[PDB]
Amino acid sequence: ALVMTQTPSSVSEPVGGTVTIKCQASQSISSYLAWYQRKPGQRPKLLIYGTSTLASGVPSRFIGSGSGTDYTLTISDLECDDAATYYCQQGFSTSNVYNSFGGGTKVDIK
Amino acid sequence: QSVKESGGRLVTPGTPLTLTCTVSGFSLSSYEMGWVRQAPGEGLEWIGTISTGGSSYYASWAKGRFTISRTSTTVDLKMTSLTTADTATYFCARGYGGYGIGAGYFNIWGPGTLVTVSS
Amino acid sequence: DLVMTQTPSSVSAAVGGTVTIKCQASQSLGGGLAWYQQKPGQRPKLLIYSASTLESGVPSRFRGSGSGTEFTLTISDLECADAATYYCQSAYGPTSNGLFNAFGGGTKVVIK
Amino acid sequence: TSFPFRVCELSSHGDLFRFSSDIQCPSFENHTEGLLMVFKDNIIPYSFKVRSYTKIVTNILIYNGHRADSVTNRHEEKFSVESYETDQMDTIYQCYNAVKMTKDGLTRVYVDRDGVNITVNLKPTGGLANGVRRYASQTTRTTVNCLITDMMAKSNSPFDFFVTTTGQTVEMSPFYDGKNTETFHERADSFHVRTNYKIVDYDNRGTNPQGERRAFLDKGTYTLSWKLENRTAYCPLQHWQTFDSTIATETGKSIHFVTDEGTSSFVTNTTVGIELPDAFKCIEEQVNKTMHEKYEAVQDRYTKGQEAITYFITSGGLLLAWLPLTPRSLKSLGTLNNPATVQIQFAYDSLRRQINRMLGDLARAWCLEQKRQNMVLRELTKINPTTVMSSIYGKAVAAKRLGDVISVSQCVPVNQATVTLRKSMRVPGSETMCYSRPLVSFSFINDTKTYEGQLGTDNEIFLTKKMTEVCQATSQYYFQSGNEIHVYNDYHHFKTIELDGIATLQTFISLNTSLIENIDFASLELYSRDEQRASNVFDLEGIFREYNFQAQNIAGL
Amino acid sequence: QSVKESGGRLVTPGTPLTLTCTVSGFSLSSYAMSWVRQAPGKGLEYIGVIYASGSTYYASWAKGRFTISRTATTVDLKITSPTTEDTATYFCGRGVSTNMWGPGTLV
Repeated sequence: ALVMTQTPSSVSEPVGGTVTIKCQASQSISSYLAWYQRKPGQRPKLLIYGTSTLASGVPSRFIGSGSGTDYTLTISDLECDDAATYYCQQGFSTSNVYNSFGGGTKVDIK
Repeated sequence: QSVKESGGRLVTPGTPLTLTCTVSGFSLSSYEMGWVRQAPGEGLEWIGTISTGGSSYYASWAKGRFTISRTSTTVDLKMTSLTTADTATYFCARGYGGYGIGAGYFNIWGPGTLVTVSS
Repeated sequence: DLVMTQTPSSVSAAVGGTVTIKCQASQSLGGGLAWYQQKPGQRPKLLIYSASTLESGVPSRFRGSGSGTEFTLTISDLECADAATYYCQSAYGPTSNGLFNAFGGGTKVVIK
Repeated sequence: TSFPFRVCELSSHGDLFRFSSDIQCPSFENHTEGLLMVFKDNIIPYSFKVRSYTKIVTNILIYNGHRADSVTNRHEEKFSVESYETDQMDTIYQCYNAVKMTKDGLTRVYVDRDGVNITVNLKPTGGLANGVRRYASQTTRTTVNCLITDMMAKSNSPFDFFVTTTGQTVEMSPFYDGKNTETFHERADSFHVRTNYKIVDYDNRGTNPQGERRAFLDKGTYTLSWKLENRTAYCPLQHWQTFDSTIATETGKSIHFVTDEGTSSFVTNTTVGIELPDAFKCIEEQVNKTMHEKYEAVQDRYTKGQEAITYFITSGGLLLAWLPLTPRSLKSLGTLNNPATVQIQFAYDSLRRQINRMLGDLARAWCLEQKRQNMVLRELTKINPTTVMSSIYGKAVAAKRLGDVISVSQCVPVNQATVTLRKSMRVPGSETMCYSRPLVSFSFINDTKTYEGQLGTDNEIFLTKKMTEVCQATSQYYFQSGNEIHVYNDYHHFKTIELDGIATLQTFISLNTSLIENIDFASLELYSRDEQRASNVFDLEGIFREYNFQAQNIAGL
Repeated sequence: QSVKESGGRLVTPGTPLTLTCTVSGFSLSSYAMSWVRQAPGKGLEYIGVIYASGSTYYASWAKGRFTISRTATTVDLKITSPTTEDTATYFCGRGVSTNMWGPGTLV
C-alpha cells in the first residue's frame, strides 16, 4: 500500500518569516491531493485543492504548487495570529491501506 | 448549510455507543459524509466513509467492528466493540469529489462532540 | 450335366476270387459317391457311401477307394449268393449348371 | 482462486498452431459354423442273459411213534448234472430221473419210486409278475427233482466279478475263453466250449438257428450257461443331445463353442490340437454315421470343409466332435457330476456380445458429433480469438490472428497490491460522448512506475487504446471485476453489491443415470441330504442290527 | 420306421394323375426325401429332391414334366402329361442315400 511521509515539523520563524514544508509519497499517485488548515479551537477551513484550484475565500498569500510525486507549500511573510497547523492527504488511491495520512506539522510565532 | 451532532456521553469500558449526524436542509443523496477523530496530542485519523447508495468501505484498523449504515434522514457509525485509550472528538464530514477531493480540507461540517472513557 | 462311364460288363470267376468293377465320371466330382446292389424284383440296398467306408450289417468283404474322378470297387471271396447288377450314384448338391445327382447305366455279374 | 490480473502483447512471434481438417474415426472376431455332437461318460453296468441248472436230493424225517409224529429234519442237497447229458434238457426239454453219486470210492443209488434210467418230461410252474422264468420236472423218505431257471445278470466296469440276480456270486471275467490274459480266479478244469450246438427257446422244438458258442461252468452245485462274445460290446461312451446350429469362436487361449437351442456353451483346454482316441474304438462307427444326415438336410447352403472329423476334450470331461462348414454361392474319462457349469457360461457370454455392440456404436456416434463441434470452433475465432483460445488450452493465454493460423503468446502478471478504478465514465474534455468501459490505473512489479489503461472482459487489461459510444439518457449497466460486481447508475460508482449470490442461469443437462446396486443371493435347495436317505423302501440299517438281537440266544446258559 | 406308397391302376393318357403317400415314424420337418423310378430293360433315373429349407429342385432331363410339393405330413407327385412308354415304377426316398426305401409301387 501507499505510505505517507513528511519532513520534521519543528519550525521557528517570526512575523516576516515563511514556511518551507513539503510531504513526500512513496508510490507515485501523480500528485492529486491538497493540504489541511485549522485553527486550534475551531473547525478546519476549506482552502485551495489540487495545486491550481483556489477555493472560496482563500487568502492570496497561501500559494503552493509542484508536480510529479509531491507538492510544496511556501508562504512568504505571514502575519501574526494565523500560525496554523498543517498536513496533507493522498487523493486518488482511496483503498486497501491502513492510514490516509502520515503525520502533521505546525507553524508558530517568535 | 451545516450539520449538528449528538451522542456524546461519558461511558465505562465494555459498552457499545452510537451517535447521530443530524443533517440540515440539503440533498440526502447527492453528497457523501465523512468521519475523523483527533485526541489532543496527535493529528487526524482513519475512518473512511459512506457510499451514496448502500454498503460502504473504511480503513483496515477496525474491520468487523464498525457497521456504518444509512437511512434517508441521517447517517451514523456504530461502535460495537471498543478499546479504552481512544478518547477523541468525532466530526461528521462531507466530501465533494473522489473520497474527499474538492473537499480536500473539507467543505462543510460541524464542530463535533467529544467522547471520553475514563474511570 | 455330365454322363457316367460304367464300362466293364464282366463275368465272375469261380468262388473265392477277385473282380474289379472300376468306373469313373467326366467332371471334378468332389467329396464322394455311393454304390448300390439289388436282386431282381426288390428294393435297392446300399453298401458304400463317400467312397470310404462300409456300413453296419454288410460284411467286410467289400472295400473301395479313389479320389477325384476315377473310383475303384473291389469285391473279394465271391460267395455265390451275392450275384446281381451293380450301380453308381453321385451326390454333390446344386451348383452352377444344374444338379449333379443321377445314376449311371448298369453292370451285372454272372456267377460261374 | 482463478487466474489473476495480466497484460498481453507480442503480435510478432510466438508458437504456431493450425486447425485440423481431416479428423478420421479411430474406432475400436471371426466365426465359423458347425455340426457338433457331444458325448458324456457312461455309468450303466453291462448285462446279458443266463440260465442255471440244478437237481435236488431230499431227506425229510417222518417219524411214526406212539404219542405224536415228529416232523423234524429238512435236508437240501442240490446236486450238479454232468456235462454229457445237459443237452437233452435243451433240445426237446426232457429231464433225467435217477441220481448217480460216487463218494470216496463208494457208490450209492437213490431211485425215485423204482425209477427208470430213461428221461421224463417237464412243465412250466407258476411265478411272480415280471420275475424269474423257471421250469420244474415233478408234479426218512426220499424224493428228488431236476430244476432249470432262466434269469438276468449284471457286472461292473473293470471286469472282476459278475453277480446274478439271486446272489450266486462267482469270481471270473465274463470274457474269458482261454488264451487271453484277463482276470480269472477259479481253480481249474471247469470250462467247456462246445462249438456251435443249438438251444431252442421252448416255443418250438424243431427249428434250427445259428447257435453261437456257449460255456458250461459249474461250481459243483449249479451250472451257469451264458453265451460269450468278443470284448467290443461295452462302449464306455454314451449319447446326448446333438445340436444343429452352433457357431464357434477362437480367441486368445482356447476356443468357445456356443449353441442356441439348448442354450449351453462348452469350453476346451488346448488350442487346435486334435486328440485321437485310443480305446474308444467302438464309437467311431456311430459317428462316421449320422454326421451325414445332418450334413444332408442343409445341402443347398454349405459344402464340406474337409473329411477330417476332429475331436476335443473339455474341462469337466465331455468329448466333442464336429466338422467345419462354409457358406456357398449358387482308461476312461471320469466326468464331474453337475449341470450349471456349461450353463452359466451362456449368461456371461451372451451378455458380453450384447453390451459390446451397444458400446460398439456411441463410440461411432460420439466421433461423428465431434467433427461438427470442431467446425463451430473455427468461426468463433474470426470474431474475437483471445477468448476462445483460453478455454480450449487450459490457462490464460493470448493470440492475435495472423492470416490463417493462430498466434499463441504468453502474458506477464501484475502485482495484486494496488488496483484502482475511475469514478467517472465521462471523457474529461467536454460534455460530449463517454467511455463505455471503466478505464483504470495500475503499476508493475518491483519497480513502482504507475500507468493507466482500460479494463476489458474477464479481468484482462490492454493498454494504449480507447473505445466509446454516444451518450444518451439514463440507462444503468453493470461490470464484473475480481470477486465482486459494482453498478454505475449513469456515471458514478453508485453502489457496490459485493455478493455473487445473484441468480445464475443454470445451464447443465444432468446426465443423472444410476449406479448398479449389489443384491446378495440366498441358498435354497430342492432335495435335502436327509431326505435322500429315506428314499429307499428297504431299511438296510434296520434289518441287520435287529437280526443279531434275537439270535444271541443260542448261548442259553 | 418306413413310409408307404399309394397309386397304380394304369389309367388313360388323358388323366392328370396324382401319386402320393408318406406316413409316419419320425419328424418330416428336418430331413430330405427324393423320388426315383425303375423301368424294365433299363436301369434307374433320379427324379427330384426336396430339402429342409423348403426349396425344391429338379433333374436335368424332365425339367417341366413333374412337380413336387410338401404338405407338412405327406409329400406327393403330380404327373402332367402321361404317355405310353415312360411310366413303369416309382419309389420313396428318405434322404439321398442310406436305404429307407420300402416296397415301392407300380403305375
